[PDB]
Amino acid sequence: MSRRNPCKFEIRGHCLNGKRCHFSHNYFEWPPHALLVRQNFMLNRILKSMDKSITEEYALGVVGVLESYIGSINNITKQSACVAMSKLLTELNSDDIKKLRDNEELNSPKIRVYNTVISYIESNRKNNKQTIHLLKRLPADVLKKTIKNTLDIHKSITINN
Amino acid sequence: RNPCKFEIRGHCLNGKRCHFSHNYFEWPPHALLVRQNFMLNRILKSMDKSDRTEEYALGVVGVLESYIGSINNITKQSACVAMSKLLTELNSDDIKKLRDNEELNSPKIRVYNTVISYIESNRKNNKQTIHLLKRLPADVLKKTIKNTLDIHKSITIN
Amino acid sequence: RNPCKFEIRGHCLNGKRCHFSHNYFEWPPHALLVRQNFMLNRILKSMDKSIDTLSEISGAAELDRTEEYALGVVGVLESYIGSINNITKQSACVAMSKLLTELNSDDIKKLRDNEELNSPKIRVYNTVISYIESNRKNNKQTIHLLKRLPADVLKKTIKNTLDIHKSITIN
Amino acid sequence: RRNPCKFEIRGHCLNGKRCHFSHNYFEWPPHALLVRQNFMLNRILKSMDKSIDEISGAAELDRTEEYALGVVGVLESYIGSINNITKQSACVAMSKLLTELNSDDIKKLRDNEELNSPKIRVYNTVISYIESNRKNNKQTIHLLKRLPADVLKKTIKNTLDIHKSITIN
Amino acid sequence: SDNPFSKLYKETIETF
Amino acid sequence: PFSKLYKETIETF
Amino acid sequence: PFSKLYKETIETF
Amino acid sequence: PFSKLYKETIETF
Ligand SMILES: [Zn+2]
Ligand SMILES: [Zn+2]
Ligand SMILES: [Zn+2]
Ligand SMILES: [Zn+2]
Repeated sequence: MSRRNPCKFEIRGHCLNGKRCHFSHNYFEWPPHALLVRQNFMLNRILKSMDKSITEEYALGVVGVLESYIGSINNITKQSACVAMSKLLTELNSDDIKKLRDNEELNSPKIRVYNTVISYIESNRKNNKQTIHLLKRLPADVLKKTIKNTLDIHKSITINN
Repeated sequence: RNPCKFEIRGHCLNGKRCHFSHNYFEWPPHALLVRQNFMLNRILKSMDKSDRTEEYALGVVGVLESYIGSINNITKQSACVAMSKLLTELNSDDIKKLRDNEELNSPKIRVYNTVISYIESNRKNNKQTIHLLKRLPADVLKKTIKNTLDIHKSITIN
Repeated sequence: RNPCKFEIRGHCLNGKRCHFSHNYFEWPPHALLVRQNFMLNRILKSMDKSIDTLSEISGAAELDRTEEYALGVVGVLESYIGSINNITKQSACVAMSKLLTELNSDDIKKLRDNEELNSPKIRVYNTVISYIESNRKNNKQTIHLLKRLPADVLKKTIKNTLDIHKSITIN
Repeated sequence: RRNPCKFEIRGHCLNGKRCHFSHNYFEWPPHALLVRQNFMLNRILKSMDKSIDEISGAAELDRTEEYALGVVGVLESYIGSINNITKQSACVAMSKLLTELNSDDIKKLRDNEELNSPKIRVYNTVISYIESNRKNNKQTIHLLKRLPADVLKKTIKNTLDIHKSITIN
Repeated sequence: SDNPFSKLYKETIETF
Repeated sequence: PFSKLYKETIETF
Repeated sequence: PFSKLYKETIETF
Repeated sequence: PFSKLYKETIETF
């Protein structure tokens, strides 16, 4: 079905150069890798398109911001850390924490930690604004221990299951 | 330079600190395949309207299969929350394909239309569906569940 | 381990009881490709809006019936045009709405652009494109409009959209 | 059994039982499934977009080389004052470019600039045009509308530049 | 007075 | 608006 | 409600 | 508001 060279703009989304584009916009003739890359870019779009949540802190990442808050460095405000923590909750999946939770021996202290993080992930899923309201109310040592344990879990899930 | 493991699951939150690749052009195809599965699961979960470890072990199926034979701490108020989830896993189209194979006036057609309407109604409003499933006579609820479970089993096993 | 069949169609519901693989990293590509398809199908129904608010519209429930499931939307619409199979006007308007949800304006515009600047097809294409777009903003209002159309005019609107449907698809 | 439907590859087959082709993804080659996903993704997204409407029926008022041109052509042609483009219709295409852009890619561009570099302010403006357009695109269009000729022309010019930058490399 | 959940109640009874 | 489309549909077809 | 979760968070950390 | 953006644009181009 005649393999041609895919349009780079089409790979990233939708080509906007009208008919003056001399590239393939027809998927039937795309190598499979072009088609895999495009889907990832599109999924990102579909996901940002369902969001009505809301300087150089960008260099830090959501993770760097939160570690800074915990480590009392870089002057991270409580509000900015609740906001980032909501971004981190959004990234996790209860179902994963549940399988971690299931490995724990009966009456392990880590079990209660896991259930509370699930409550935040779920609470953050229904109303992230109200969840940020909550994270702001927490005592600052309690907020730092909470963040800490979620980054622990985040790092833990990602590297192996 | 390998795909960022955090990126495969979603979005990397490590900022400029990250050593790994975030550029989908340079990824092996399998990374890209795995990533779209995480991403699709996420897109789905966030269009939803939603010990407790013993229940998780069983699974929604385990939980429902219990309540049918009245054991393993099986309850109504919970069996209905399980039922709700089962129905979310099902869609109408498969039931219709099953419905198209029954001869005329064959009684299964009526169960199929009831399940279908349970699916559709579960999609409008899971709470009022659970409210309704929690309102049924135990023996009749156990029959609805029994039947939906069968339907669920057989769609997959071929 | 082999991928879990249930999981290929969505999400396993069997707990630890299940002997199959739920770990996407140890899956063949093909299982990963099929799953992404069942999953897209599910996503599209939930955000489908019109695919859910149709409980409340007349002529809709008849499309869910045995005889018409076998026909499909296209069959239902051909039967309306053809005056076989006893199809209510209000059913073929709902079916019509379903056919338009399935088409993409930009395919018509590329068909539109191949035409000459005297082709009578250009007017039909632009009317069709305007149905696809209206139906996307507001299909209740579009189903309503469809139903006001004189039967003969409506049947022509359907016949042209069916033809367009085909030309886009096989070539 | 059979080949992939081809009505299914593009979305969902509507031919019901009469169709002889395969609707069963298990028996489909990988490429077909890849193509389907692409068509299906394009639809999902389109269904979340707020239509900027049935303004194709308005080819009565005679401005119809907006397809051959494309959004970029139209924007480029509004800028160098050629091909008669209404401010109003170039505000429209502008909104279509900003939908096409990702804020995160721009944020990445902003890193590679020195501090106090005047581009940081442009990137940041571009970014919140992207952010504004994602929510309310009538207003963003009606804002771009109430923007002086030479401000609008400039804004777009840097948006196209960035747009090009990001893709080619 | 007719809601979908109450017809579906009676629907389930008449069927099972 | 939708009246506009009714018009053009009759004028076509 | 969200106080349910605050009560809990205090306890676990 | 959109007000702040109107200013921001004008100032920057
Ligand atoms: Zn192109
Ligand atoms: Zn990374
Ligand atoms: Zn399984
Ligand atoms: Zn087919």
